[PDB]
Amino acid sequence: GKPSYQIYMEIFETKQSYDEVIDSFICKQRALLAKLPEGRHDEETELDFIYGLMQPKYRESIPRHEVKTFRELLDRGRTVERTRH
Amino acid sequence: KPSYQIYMEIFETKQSYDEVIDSFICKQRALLAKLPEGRHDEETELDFIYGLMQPKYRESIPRHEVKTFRELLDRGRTVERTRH
Repeated sequence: GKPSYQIYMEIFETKQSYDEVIDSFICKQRALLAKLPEGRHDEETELDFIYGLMQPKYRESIPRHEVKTFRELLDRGRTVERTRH
Repeated sequence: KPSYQIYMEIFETKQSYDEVIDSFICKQRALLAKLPEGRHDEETELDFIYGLMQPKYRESIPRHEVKTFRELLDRGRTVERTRH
């Protein structure tokens, strides 16, 4: 297969692209996060991993400290995308 | 210190060419410790940084053969002593 350490390398090499939507990015990251050992990380941690990997428009507009879940994060990210076409 | 920036630093800080294992692990353990106490076990902290090492350490030290940083330092010193 593929060992935990290589997954972390993939997670942190998988940054959001300049035209990639938040729904796409979180799907991608959550799939990798699921290849990790079941029970290791809570959602707060999984959010910490990836928050800095989002594209700049989302980090400027969505303070990490205002989000507690992937649902809360997706909702604001879609909100971000729906205001600039 | 916001956990997500620490993680971004951890994985932005790969071991450089000719940087010895003590130098690299020092650096990372400093970052690993800025995280909330108790979040990660040592098995996880090794997984974080293991892929960040240079090829000679990974080529010679299988991740599955170390359980602690001390075991990692000891083999990493051995790798460096093979060329001294």
